[PDB]
Amino acid sequence: QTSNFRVQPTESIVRFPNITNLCPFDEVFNATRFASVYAWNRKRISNCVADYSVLYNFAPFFAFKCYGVSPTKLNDLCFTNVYADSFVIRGNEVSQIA
Amino acid sequence: QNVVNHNAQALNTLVKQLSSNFGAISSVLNDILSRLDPPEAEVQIDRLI
Amino acid sequence: VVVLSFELLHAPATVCGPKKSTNLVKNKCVNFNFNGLTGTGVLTESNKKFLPFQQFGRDIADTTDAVRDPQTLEILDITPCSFGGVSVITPGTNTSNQVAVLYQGVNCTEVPSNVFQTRAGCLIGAEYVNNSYECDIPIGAGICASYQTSQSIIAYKMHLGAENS
Amino acid sequence: LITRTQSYTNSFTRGVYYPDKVFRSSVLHSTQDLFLPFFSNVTWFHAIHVNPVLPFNDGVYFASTEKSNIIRGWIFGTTLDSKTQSLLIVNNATNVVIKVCEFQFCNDPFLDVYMESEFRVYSSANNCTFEYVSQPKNLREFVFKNIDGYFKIYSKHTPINLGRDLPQGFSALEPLVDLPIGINITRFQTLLALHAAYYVGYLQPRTFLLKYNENGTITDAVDCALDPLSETKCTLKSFTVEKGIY
Ligand SMILES: *[C@@H]1O[C@H](CO)[C@@H](O[C@@H]2O[C@H](CO)[C@@H](O)[C@H](O)[C@H]2NC(C)=O)[C@H](O)[C@H]1NC(C)=O
Ligand SMILES: *[C@@H]1O[C@H](CO)[C@@H](O)[C@H](O)[C@H]1NC(C)=O
Repeated sequence: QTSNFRVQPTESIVRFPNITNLCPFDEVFNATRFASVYAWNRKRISNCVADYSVLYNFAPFFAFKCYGVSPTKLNDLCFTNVYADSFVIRGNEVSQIA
Repeated sequence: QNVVNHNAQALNTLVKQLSSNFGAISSVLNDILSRLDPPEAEVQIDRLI
Repeated sequence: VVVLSFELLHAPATVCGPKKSTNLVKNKCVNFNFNGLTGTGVLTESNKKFLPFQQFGRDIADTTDAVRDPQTLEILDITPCSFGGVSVITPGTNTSNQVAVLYQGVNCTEVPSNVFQTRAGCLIGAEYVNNSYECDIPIGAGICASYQTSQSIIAYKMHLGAENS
Repeated sequence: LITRTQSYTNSFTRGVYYPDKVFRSSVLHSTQDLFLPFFSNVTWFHAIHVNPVLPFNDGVYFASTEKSNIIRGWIFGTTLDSKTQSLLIVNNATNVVIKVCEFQFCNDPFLDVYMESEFRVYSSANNCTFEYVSQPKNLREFVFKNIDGYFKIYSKHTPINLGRDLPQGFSALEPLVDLPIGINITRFQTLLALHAAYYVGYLQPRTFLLKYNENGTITDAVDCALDPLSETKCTLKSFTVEKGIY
């Protein structure tokens, strides 16, 4: 008795249930009018599936910065809840939001 | 019949020790590889070994 | 301006990203991950019938042997992939450098020339004659091997002894 | 105005539920979980309208045999005040609504029927965290449990004959729903609809030996800590024992 033999795997399979019940990011990014800074809005988002890729349709061009997280590995994480604060400021006060 | 039973029993025991933490984080080894860093993984692997 | 705040509180995580799934392949030795259940083997069609809330099946030894596919709600049997011992049979280097190989406990069709299927396993490199002799090199389940005429490794059935009446 | 009166009765080996989601075939399996012990003393309540709250600890077994439309749901909480979160469940002929909020519950709540109004159950709602909507003689049994921030409900409906409630026999409760609420539960109450009797028992840590048939259904069980005879069956891992000393 000299050797041992085992066949090796050749492929990888991952199976998960269907994707549905998407989070309402479209309502926040596209609406009638954004709130007024002193009186801003806070929306609580929970119990849904969030895909941070459809964002680019609603024009996040001028600025996109992410503290504490990574813009790519966002949908790879799970959180208890997420908030969305939206308002309107002048084009020169954006630097103050940090 | 007795002889046969004895042999069978032994085999089952040898299987059941596989699904045991043995004082480690978990019995599954691949999870210990995935979650943990090489410094702390070695002691767990040695413990299971 | 939109500001997003991510919170990890002490509660079950109910906001996650999408989890993509690949296709389903059968009759192959593959690694699989069914809804968090990770393993490897061969997936075949099952005849079992789970209850509507049950997701996978375990054996008497507490090993997973069946699984339900999350998208199409069918049952699949999980089977371990082939493994075994490899033994080498020789006439002795004083006689020849030819050898035969035994694969213990596998079919000759499972990814292993004269090939022969026995009860012990798959035998490669030997010729299976009929007429019997005394056992020379035991193989198992009544099969023995020898070096006979030109000269080659042959396999045969064990012969108990001369008939008398 | 509702008045409640208590009496006592016997469990008779009821309250068994599937603890896992694993299919098993013709196997005896030993588990350790929160169960209702065999032959225990459970409380029988008679509510009449011509009601203090109940404690919640390590889960509750609830049973009823009313001809429906009288009992509608339950209230779960820890203070039943505006300063703590509370869970509310109401059933109608069409749907089931589960909500966790910061309620200001009234003493002796009930549903008013004239349209079904909820101005006699609470006064304010305040912050609401989780909401869920789904689908809605005879004996109906429920098991309520709360572990690691998950609220689990098991249920079963059984057509019963004779005139005895909680009859003799075996029936296992399938999982009904699991809710990720992550709140604290210490007390609970029952809701009535006005234009009732029920059974309450408490769960305890316990080890059981369950029997699965070839179709994957639980058919019988053994409680280890009941009798010396039932402990031998669990050391031997078998439902029959032969003559001797163990
Ligand atoms: C997940 O989505 C797939 C389609 O992408 C569903 O498969 C279809 O299901 C419908 C159900 O009405 C059938 O009529 C189709 O014939 C199916 N098509 C295929 C290609 O399978 C699947 O049912 C969804 N998952 C669940 C659990 O419903
Ligand atoms: C045994 O003899 C038969 C002839 O009847 C032959 O067909 C068979 O191959 C023989 N077995 C061997 C050679 O192992």
